[PDB]
Amino acid sequence: DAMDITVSIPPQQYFLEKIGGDLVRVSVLVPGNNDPHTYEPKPQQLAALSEAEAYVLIGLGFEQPWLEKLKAANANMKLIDSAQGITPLEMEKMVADPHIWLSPTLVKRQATTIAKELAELDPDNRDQYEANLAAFLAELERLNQELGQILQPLPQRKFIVFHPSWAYFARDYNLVQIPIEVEGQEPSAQELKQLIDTAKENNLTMVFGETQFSTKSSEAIAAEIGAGVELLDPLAADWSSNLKAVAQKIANANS
Ligand SMILES: [Zn+2]
Repeated sequence: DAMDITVSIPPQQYFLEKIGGDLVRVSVLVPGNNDPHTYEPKPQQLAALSEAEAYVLIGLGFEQPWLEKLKAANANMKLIDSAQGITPLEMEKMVADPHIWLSPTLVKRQATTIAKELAELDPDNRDQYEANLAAFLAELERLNQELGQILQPLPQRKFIVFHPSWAYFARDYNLVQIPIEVEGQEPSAQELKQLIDTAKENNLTMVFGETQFSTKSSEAIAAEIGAGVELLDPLAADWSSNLKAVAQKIANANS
């Protein structure tokens, strides 16, 4: 009975569960502990794709590397581009920043696009997808207000992270994300120092790393500038509670 849908990353399963509930059965391509930017789908996964009725793309080029392989594995599945209508930020002007799933504001748009496409695929349950969408959009506004309350009073708006997956989140809440990685690469020995000074000159209290990437340089920086080390997980499946934990971590660090 349920529609088989595959999504790219764990957070999307959260969005799909909220929008589809029991009407969909979700599979996920990228493991929560892998760097999605260098992930290559496994043969057993491409085979399983033949069962899929639809595939939900983050879009903005996020899936560019696997796109041809997904289409060849299943030519009948609908590709849902969840980034439709969204104006992206650029990562050094080469391309769009694809981390739109960490902005509650932009997720409202992704959710609307997804529900609209699912209702086209499964017209008989259109009313349920619409009601489920409405429930999820209201939850998103409430989450947005909650995150804004946690972050608006910070005098320190800057935070250092290893991998820059938080540019949209940061724009939403007026934070400044200072990344350690450069062009998907570990910092130079010089850059590391420069980054260390930057961090010293701003009195930063904590350095964040991400589970999917080595925290080696975040740890070295923290040891050198007198800070602690915390993990932020941009791929957490428990999306809403993870975002609140992220905001609290940032608030605790600038406090
Ligand atoms: Zn990323």
